[PDB]
Amino acid sequence: SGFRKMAFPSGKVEGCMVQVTCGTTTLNGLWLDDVVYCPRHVICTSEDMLNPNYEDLLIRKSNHNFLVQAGNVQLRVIGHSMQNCVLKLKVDTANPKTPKYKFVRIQPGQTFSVLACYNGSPSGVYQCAMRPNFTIKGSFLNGSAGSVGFNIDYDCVSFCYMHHMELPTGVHAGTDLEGNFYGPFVDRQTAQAAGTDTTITVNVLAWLYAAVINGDRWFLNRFTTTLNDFNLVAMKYNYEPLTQDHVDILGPLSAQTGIAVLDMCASLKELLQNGMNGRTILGSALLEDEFTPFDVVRQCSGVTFQ
Amino acid sequence: SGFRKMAFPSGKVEGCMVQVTCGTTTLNGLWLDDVVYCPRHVICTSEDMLNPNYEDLLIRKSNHNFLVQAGNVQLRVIGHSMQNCVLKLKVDTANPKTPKYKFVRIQPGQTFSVLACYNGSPSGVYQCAMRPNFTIKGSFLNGSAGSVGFNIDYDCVSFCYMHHMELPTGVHAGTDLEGNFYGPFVDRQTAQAAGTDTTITVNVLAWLYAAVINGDRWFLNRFTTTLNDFNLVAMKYNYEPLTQDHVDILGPLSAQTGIAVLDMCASLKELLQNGMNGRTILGSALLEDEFTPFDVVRQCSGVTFQ
Repeated sequence: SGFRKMAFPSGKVEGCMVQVTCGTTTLNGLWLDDVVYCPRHVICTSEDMLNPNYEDLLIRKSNHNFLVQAGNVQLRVIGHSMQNCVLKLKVDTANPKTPKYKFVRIQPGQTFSVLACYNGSPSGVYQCAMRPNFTIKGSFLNGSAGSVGFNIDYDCVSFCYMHHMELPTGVHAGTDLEGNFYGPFVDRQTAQAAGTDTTITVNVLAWLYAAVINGDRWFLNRFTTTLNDFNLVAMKYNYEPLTQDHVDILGPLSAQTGIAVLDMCASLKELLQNGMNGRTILGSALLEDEFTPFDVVRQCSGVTFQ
Repeated sequence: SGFRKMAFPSGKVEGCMVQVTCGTTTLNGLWLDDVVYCPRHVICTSEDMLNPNYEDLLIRKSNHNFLVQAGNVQLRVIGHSMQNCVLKLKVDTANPKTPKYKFVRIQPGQTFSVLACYNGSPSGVYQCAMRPNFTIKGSFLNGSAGSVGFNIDYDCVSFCYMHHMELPTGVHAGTDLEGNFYGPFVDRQTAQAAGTDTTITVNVLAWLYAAVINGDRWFLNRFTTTLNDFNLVAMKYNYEPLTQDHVDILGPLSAQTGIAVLDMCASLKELLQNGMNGRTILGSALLEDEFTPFDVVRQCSGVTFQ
């Protein structure tokens, strides 16, 4: 028993972290097979960030300008190319520690683990959610770019995020492993602002099901609702709309607990309109939106009577 | 910027997890050098589990009764002995993945990362605190016994916890790596109950310093306080008394932020008496006590590990 924000074991990803240096700029790279992936702003100086012409800066650099280090070993760069906002450095050696992996682009609301790194070395691991405004509420300092977000499926590592930068509100922006930013952000020093952040409704519902499994049922009511009706109320409280794919995803929890998804939507609707009145849910005064239905399922391990 | 419950990278510990089977009982073991450490209740059956005579059960078992597996490889057990509540199985092979390690006994208030395992395989990693009542508020299911807790400093893994069981309130009990339980608990099915839990004051102060570093400063006040005056208020809110050793421990953060410890104590005193009035600290409506002063330094300075 017990629920916790759990990250995946980081071992498979730690064996892929390298340090990439270009001039005086150092950040983290990801060594998979004979390729090192890293943010393209490694080729920039502080002055270049004001409006960098990346094609032009890359053209002026050669393989010898990249210093890739994997511990006390230098990796010889054989080729280099840019794919969107990521730099790919072909090295002469294939990483012997390369796990089974794939690159995936995640949707807002989905979670992943972050292995925060500095100088090619891991500092810590934590669980994050991709926000509806395409930012992440992470913990990153200068030198953390190149750090990746991932999930593990059996023994396959799915890389879904590479860190690039921090927005003025203290949230983080990055790309998938194909170099494409999540959201409307650019790797240029300009005034950028994240859109209005919204609550991940499907995860609040999953968390209300976790509370029901753990014995917290004060918020439950004998009422039901209709999908569009709920979405109109939720929209007013800055909650994301609940799609039919979200309802399908909540199916296993709904079946186990015997509480239909739309009955839980009516309980959430009452909570939004009346508040919690000093009461808590799972030892929390606020509704949690970074705990997915999958986490609730795998941590409960309950049976579904039919 | 940002502040998260951050676990240590688990890679070094993943290379030490093995599966230990004795009869029909299977749990996790810790393979360091030529020794496998695991809870002694692996030698028990469901019937033994009420009031087991461990000495007698161990006496009636031989090395051939233990099946130790490290992936698709069986490890030969050469010897076996009991040290308090842990079984030590000497194997014929030294773990080639043994990191630099030491066994430590931690104090209440201290945090560590838990690598939750099932059948010798890591499932997830999270950060825990040893509560003042010697329980941990973890996330464990049947088969998680033998999962360990650890901290890292420089390149040395300090193992401080091995999981054994769950108490009737849903909290968890375990031992240090010398087999001694944290708290007044025993490894059998008897009436056991955790004592009254309290808030780890020195950790709440460490977390208020983390908030200040991240620019969340609304709670700061012009008032200062005396130590006994603070303890007289904190005691009423079920907070642990702040000792002079705690003030000394908060010294580096106090110097790093320019805010005296007793100045922060007066801010906490106001927060306890008036509440947060709808405001949050580091996105939290409740005061967090599972970050020590070094957990804050480690994260906000970007300390990395081997």
